[PDB]
This record gives sequence, C-alpha cells and structure tokens, in this order.
Amino acid sequence: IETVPVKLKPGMDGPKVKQWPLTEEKIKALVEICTEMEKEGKISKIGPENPYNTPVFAIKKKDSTKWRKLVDFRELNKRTQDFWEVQLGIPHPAGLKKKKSVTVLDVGDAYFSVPLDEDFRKYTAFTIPSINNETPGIRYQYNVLPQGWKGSPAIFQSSMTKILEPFKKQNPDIVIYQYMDDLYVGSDLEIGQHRTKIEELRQHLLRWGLEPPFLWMGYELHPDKWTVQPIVLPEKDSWTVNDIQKLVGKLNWASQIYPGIKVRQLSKLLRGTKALTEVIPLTEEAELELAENREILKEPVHGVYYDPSKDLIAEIQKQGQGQWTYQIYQEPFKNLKTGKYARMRGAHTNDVKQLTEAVQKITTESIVIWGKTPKFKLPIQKETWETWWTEYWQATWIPEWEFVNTPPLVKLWYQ
Amino acid sequence: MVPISPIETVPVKLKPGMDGPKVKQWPLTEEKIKALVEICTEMEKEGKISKIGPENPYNTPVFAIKKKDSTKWRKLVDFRELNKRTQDFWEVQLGIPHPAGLKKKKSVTVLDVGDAYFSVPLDEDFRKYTAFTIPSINNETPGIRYQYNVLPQGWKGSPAIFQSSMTKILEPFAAQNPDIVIYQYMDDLYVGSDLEIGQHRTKIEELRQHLLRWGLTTPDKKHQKEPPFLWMGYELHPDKWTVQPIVLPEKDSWTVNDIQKLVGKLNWASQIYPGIKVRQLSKLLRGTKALTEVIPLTEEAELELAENREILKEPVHGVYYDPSKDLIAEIQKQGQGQWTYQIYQEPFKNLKTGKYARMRGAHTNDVKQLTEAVQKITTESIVIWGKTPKFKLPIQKETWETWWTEYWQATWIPEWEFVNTPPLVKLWYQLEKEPIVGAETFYVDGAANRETKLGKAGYVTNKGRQKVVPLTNTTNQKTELQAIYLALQDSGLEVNIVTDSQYALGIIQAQPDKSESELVNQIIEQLIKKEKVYLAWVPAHKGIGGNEQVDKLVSA
Ligand SMILES: Cc1cc(/C=C/C#N)cc(C)c1Nc1ccnc(Nc2ccc(C#N)cc2)n1
Ligand SMILES: Oc1ccc(C(F)(F)F)cn1
Ligand SMILES: [Mg+2]
Repeated sequence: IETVPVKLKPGMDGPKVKQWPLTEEKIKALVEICTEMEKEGKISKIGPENPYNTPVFAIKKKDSTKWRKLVDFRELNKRTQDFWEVQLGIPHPAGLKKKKSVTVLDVGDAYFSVPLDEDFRKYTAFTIPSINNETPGIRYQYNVLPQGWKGSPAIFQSSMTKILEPFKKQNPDIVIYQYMDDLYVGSDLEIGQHRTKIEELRQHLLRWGLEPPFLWMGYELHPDKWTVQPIVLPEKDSWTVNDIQKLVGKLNWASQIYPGIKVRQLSKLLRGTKALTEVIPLTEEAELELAENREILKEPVHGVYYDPSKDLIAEIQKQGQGQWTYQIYQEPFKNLKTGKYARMRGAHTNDVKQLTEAVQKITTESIVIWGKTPKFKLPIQKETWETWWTEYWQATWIPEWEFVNTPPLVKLWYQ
Repeated sequence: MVPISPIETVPVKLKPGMDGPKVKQWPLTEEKIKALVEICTEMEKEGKISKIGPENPYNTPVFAIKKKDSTKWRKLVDFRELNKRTQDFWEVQLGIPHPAGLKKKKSVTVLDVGDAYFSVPLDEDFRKYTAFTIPSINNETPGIRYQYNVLPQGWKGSPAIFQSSMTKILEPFAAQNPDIVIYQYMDDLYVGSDLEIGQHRTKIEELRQHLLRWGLTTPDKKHQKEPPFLWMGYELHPDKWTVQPIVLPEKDSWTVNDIQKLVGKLNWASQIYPGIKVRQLSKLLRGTKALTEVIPLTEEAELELAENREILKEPVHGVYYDPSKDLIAEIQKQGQGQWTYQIYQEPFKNLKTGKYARMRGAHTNDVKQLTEAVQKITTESIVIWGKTPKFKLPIQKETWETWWTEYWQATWIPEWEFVNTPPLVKLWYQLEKEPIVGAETFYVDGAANRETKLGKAGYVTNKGRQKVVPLTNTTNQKTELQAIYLALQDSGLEVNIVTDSQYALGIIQAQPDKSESELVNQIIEQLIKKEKVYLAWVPAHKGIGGNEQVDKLVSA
C-alpha cells in the first residue's frame, strides 16, 4: 500500500523502444483491455512530456480464448536496478526439477494490488498504435506493479510469502517457486491429488484477492520424465566407406568433448581410394577402438558446472520431420542439458510455429532447473522470426535471442 | 461572458543537469528595434508574452528579418540554444498515414485552427527560460525584457504539446461521432465523412461549437484549400490518390548528386507506378560521395532510365482501402536481385505498388529473396491495413515444399497461391541425401602457400582417375573450391564428392544459385548440369583413405 523506492541503474535513461506493427485484432483487444484497466486505476493516460516507450502486444495463453496483454519489458528489465535490499536473492530450489508433477500458475494479476513508486511510473510508458497511424497512438503508464517487469515479483515477494504461509505449513513437501508472473508448484502426488492441491492453492489467492482472468489455468509439467541425449554410435553388421567416414567425423567432434576418443584404427580401414558405397569389414583393432569409444561416451562430461554469474546459451537445430534438437551450455563443449523434440503441436506445416514452441519449452525447462532464461541462437533469418514469433507466443515472459545465418556442421551429429 | 474550459498545461523540464540559456543579444539597427517594439507590443496585448523584471538571468537572441518584397519587418526569436537544453518529448507524427490505407470519403472539409495555437499556455515554471531582450535605442536605457506565456514557434516542445493538446480536445467529439474522421496537419483540421453534404456540414458546425468550449475560434469564411490536397508528396482525391507529378530531367551528363536525386524520385514513384527499377542507377553510387563528380552512364543504366521514362509517361492512380474485402499481393522477379509487387483488392485496381532489392551478401538464391520480399510486404501491410494480404507468387507449390522441408533453417510464408507468370522461381539443383551406388567417388583437396600465394587443387577417384592443377595468386579457401569444381568438370552425370573443406560445405549447404565469387558461380553451373550429386565431408589429417592421398598431392 506504501510504495517501495525504485531507481534505474546509474547513468542510464529509460527505455525508448519502438512499438512494432500490430494486427487489427490485437489493437482492438488491447483497446478494450486498457480501457478497463484505466477505469480500475491500474494505468493512466500520459502526456507528451514522457518520451519513454516499451512495446506491447497481445497473446492467447495455451488453451484459452481470451486475449492477454503482454508488455515486452526486456529493455526496462535490463536498465532497472537490481533488487537485493531485503534478500541477496531467492536461492533457486534444486528440488523443483525432481518432482513428478509441476503446475505453472499465472498469478500476475495479484501484482495489480500494489501501487508503483510515483517517480518510476513514467518508465513503464507504452503505446497502443492505430492502423496506418491515422489517429495518435494511445499513451499509458502504469500506476501499479506491471506484469512482466522483474521488479514486480521482487516488490510483491513479501506479500506472496504471507499469502502462501498457511498452504506451505499444511503441505511442507510442496515446492513453490516464483518466476516473473508464473508460480511453479511441484509435488510427488498422484495427478488427481495434485490437481486438487493446485485448486486449493488458487483459493488462497481468490480469498486474499477478495477477479483474476487467467488464475484458473494450469500448465502441467513432469520434469522427472525429462529426457536427455547422450552421444550414441551406430551398431551395424555392414559398414560402408561412407558409414565409416560419418563415424570418424562424429568421433572427431566428440573428442572435443570427451578426452580419450581415438579414430586411428577406424581411419586405417579406409586405406586406399574406395567407392563410398563399398562395404568394409571391421578389423579386430577397429572393433576394439570402437567399443572403447562407446564406453567413454557412457560417462558424464568432465568439469561441467553451472555458474549463476554466466549467461545460459541455448542452441537449436532443425532435424526435419518436425524434430528439433537443442543444447544448453555456458562454456563450449560443456553441455548442461541436451534434448530433442518431435511434437510440432498444430504446426506440421509451419517451421516457424514449431521453432517458437520449442523456444518456449526450452525456456520453461531452463526456469525450472536454474531459475533464469537462456540466450537463444536461433536457426532462422532475423526478418522471418521478427515478423511471426508474436503470432505463436503463449508465455508471459520473453527470452533473448540471436540468429544463426551459417549452417552448422554439428547438425549431423545430434541427428 | 461565456466561461471557457482552460487548456491543461504540460509540465516541462530541462534535460538533467542543464540550465537555461544565457545568450548575448547582439546589437540591432535603430530601424529594426522600432519594428520589434511595435510587434512585441501587439503580442503583449494579445497575451502571448509578458514583460519581466531584471532578476531573470536567462536570454535568447531576437532578430528582425525583412519579409521579402515588403516594408514590413518580422520578428524571429532564435531558440536553438534553449532547444539543445530542453527535454525530449513524445513525437506522434513520426509515422505518417499511407494513402493506400485511407478510406474513400464523399466529403472532406478543412478548418483553420491557427488561432487555437495561442490558447495553449506554456508551463508556468518553464516560461523564465524563454526570456529575450529588445535592445534599446543607442543602448542608453535597459533593454525591454519579455518572456513567453504560450508555445513559442521554433521551440522544441511546441509541435508535440500543440498536437497533444488538440487531440485531447478532439477525443470526445471523435468518440461520439464515429461516422467522421479527423486529422490534424500543421494549423488545419481535416474532417471527412460519407454523410450527405447536409449532415456533413452539420457535423462541422457541431465541431465548431465543440471547439468554442475552449474558446477556440475558426474562420467563418471557409478554407480555400479543397480536394485535391497536396500533402507529404501525394495528391489526395475523394476516391483516389497518387504521388505529386514525377518529372525526370533531361541531361547530357549526370552528376553524383543528380543520380541521388533521380533515384529518390524513382523510389518515391515506385509506390504506385508499377515496375520502376533502380539497381543499375544505384550501382553508379557505389562507394563514392563526391557530390560534384560526373559518372558516365553504363549502357545498362541508360536502358533502365529509358524504361522508367516510359513507365512515367502518363498518370497512374491508386484506390483507397475497402475493409470489407481481402487484400491481395502479387510479386514478380525482375532480375539482378530486383523484385516488384502490387497490392490490390479488385483486379486491375492497385491500392499501391512497391519493390524490393536483394540484400548485400556473398551468396544468395531466388527462393530466399522471394521469402524476404514476402516478409517485407507482410510487415508493410500490417502497418497500413492491420492484416496480412493473400499472396500470389511465381513459385510452384511443389517447389516451395521441397525447399522448406529440406532447408536447414526454419522458414515460413503465409497463405499464398501459385501464379503462372514467368520468370518462375525454381530450384536449380538439389544434393543427394545418400551416397550414389555406381557413381564414381571423387576425393578432392586443395592447398596454398600463405606467403607466395601458390597452391594446388585436384582429386583422386576410386577408378584411378586423378588430376592436380597448379595455381597462382590463390588461397587455401580458393583452392578448396577449385578442387570441387575440377571434380564436377571431370565426372559423369552422377558423382560422389568427398571434401574436408568446412568452408566449401558452409557455402554449398546454403544452396546458392548466384554468388559474388565467380568460382562459386562456376560450381553452381556445373551442379545444374548434373543428375545426381552427393557431397560428403570428412575431417582433415586423420588418415582417411583417399582424402589422405590427394591432400599429399596438393600440399606438395
Ligand atoms: C490522414 C488524413 C489526411 C488528410 C489530408 C491532409 C492534407 N492536406 C485528411 C484526412 C481526413 C486524413 N484522415 C483520414 C482517415 C481515414 N480515411 C481518410 N480518407 C481520405 C482522406 C482524404 C481524401 C481526400 N481528398 C479522401 C479520403 N482520411
Ligand atoms: O543576438 C545574438 C544573435 C546570435 C548570437 C550568437 F551567439 F549565436 F552568435 C548572439 N547574439
Ligand atoms: Mg588438405
């Protein structure tokens, strides 16, 4: 009810980010949402003495028909002070990734109950544009904690802990983790049980609230079943020259990750100048070297550690037929997680929708495991991505990304 | 009197840490001073400025300019210094409407709101910063000191504060009269509608009565400006639009600057004149920016200019947007990385046209360029009409599916249909996914000495065919490409090729059909002639048979 003082980082002005083009349907939806938010006092019109801006658009959360306003506070979040005043941070719970079920709740509506520091409001300015710029864009700023701003869960943290105390005391084995507008609630119960504890949890908020438009939803995960991708070599009875070349190629790449990989004896099978399709019998020396490489590849990678002060990097490869491979790392060749997807999810003919869904799932896994989002290296032209990703976005956060314009050879080895 | 509502003032600040201006007022002739005193006396009576004491330490210079061919002087308060120290504002006019997104209107009336501009007060706490001084006759008394009470012309914040103040006034009238449109440009309001002229003129009078609420008067003698409107380089008519006349000059010899001005006109014309081309003329601007240098026009530039004059021989007009109908966008390949498009709703009635140019880059192909043109048109269309048009593209559905299923990047094109108008975009080659049974296997390699630039390229095959070619003025990367070229030259219609060049595979896996490197272009021309080509990669210097042999031959 009293505002927490907030500042930007030293020597750093507010965001002045261009609003990108919006479709007619998205503009209509935002005009309706913001008219209501204005009546409720959450936002207020602003004048031309405010030159700041943050992009806004609208989405439809997974499995609903109602538009949700989404502000892209990525720039403001970079420029906002860090919040260590009461807590040097919320030590990430390592047990969350080990629960059998984790439901994600959109609790962002609760933030609207806390006023925003009067001196910081100007920096949350945004614009609803008009088609063809025929009328002046509608300019607003926030009077309360905005959804999507990193300072919102920080300022509301004291209030959230108090709301949840009765539920935590009564259910001590439940892991509850908050990231931005999301609440991740993990349990080891049978799903039927689980769904009922989640519904118990909703009521604590409804009770405190007395209506949140998306609090009823629930995104169910199962991190204990999350699959990884070790390096595996083919098992064949007939090896062509081409098969062996691909094998030696993959082993050469693996040797950057695993020390004791050897290809001497396997290369020695190719002695001469043979047709690619000619079958080569494996020598005993080559079979042994191959088996020893198999054994090496069953062990973890040496010297792999997570450092919370370094960026997480996510790379994605399109493998075809709706399949995607990805790796998360901080140092080259020190993968902290690898994976593979195959579920296009209503996108069997849209590469870009598939990639957008992959980005969201990888970000979700990254939030659960380490409590922050990775920086993506996306296999797509900037202009294509920039034009379309907002059409398929269903998360309330947005990660960072860069673009890969040269085809990686490593695609072959994660196949 | 009738009470009027005040216009809320916008609070204004100087940039952090800066103070107001303190500029010395030069001296002025006795003639100019007398003129300024009379002008400023009138302005003071009108409430625009007020005399101040000597405590105010700020000052901005004032000038007197002779309005040409007249005995009347005009005043100029030069706020350049204060503007550098005034905060940034929100500028609403950055994005201007495109005529192709407008709707047809039966009537459009213009209202002069020039006098309303001076009912907009300046933030009281900022006025001290606008102080200026009229020098005294012979400098024997103190100068007359004034400051502004209203938005000064030439001050940084006046355009934004004026527009935001008019918009705020107009919002309730627009919201409660959804059958009209209102647009402000300079000192004028433009009011359009589809109402019968009687109802339309009633709305206008109601708008005048609404503006009186704030004491804003509008001339009774209605505006002299009438359709067509000359606006931001366009002609706006009630039911059509075009660009203002495009006149390409005749000239025996062309200058850098002339070509820059010619291309600018051609770019401006390309938004309604179909098929404008500017590549060969823009090539003449490569690298150089000596505005007075003369450039000989290539024969290709003279044809392009000849074609453009033909296109511009007679007027073309666009139609306005009809929201009840779909948008269609049709694209054509023009050559040399140039693409042209038309956006229409009814056949043969374009809303607008445009063009797209290949991005600078080492290697490219038609499918990537078509995709990029689609992304540009989509984004432009969201801006103007708030929706994506349905595309008519010169590429076969089967070609597109082969492309995007096999391309290493994610790519997407929205709803579209094939239009069979040459030249069609196609795939010129496609590499095999598996080695080819029965086809000779070529193991290629090249190498060059970094100092003497001498190198070798060659191959060895499973049939015993071999070649090594000595090369001069070359590099490791050039010889690796040269080796692949030789294998393509010397093989039959089906061929397996084994390379250790990661560089060569990065290029070919990007599937170019045209390159800035003539060597890559030669490789492309050989690939197009083949039936089957499988390209295999192996790591260098690992004792791989075949690769090991030829590496030794070429690095010798
Ligand atoms: C942008 C704009 C510029 C001018 C003009 C500025 C100037 N000078 C006048 C108006 C009224 C507008 N605003 C809108 C909004 C929606 N449809 C239209 N259609 C429309 C406008 C003018 C004519 C005509 N003649 C025909 C149709 N205009
Ligand atoms: O009256 C003036 C006009 C211009 C200047 C300047 F400094 F800008 F040159 C000073 N005094
Ligand atoms: Mg070599």
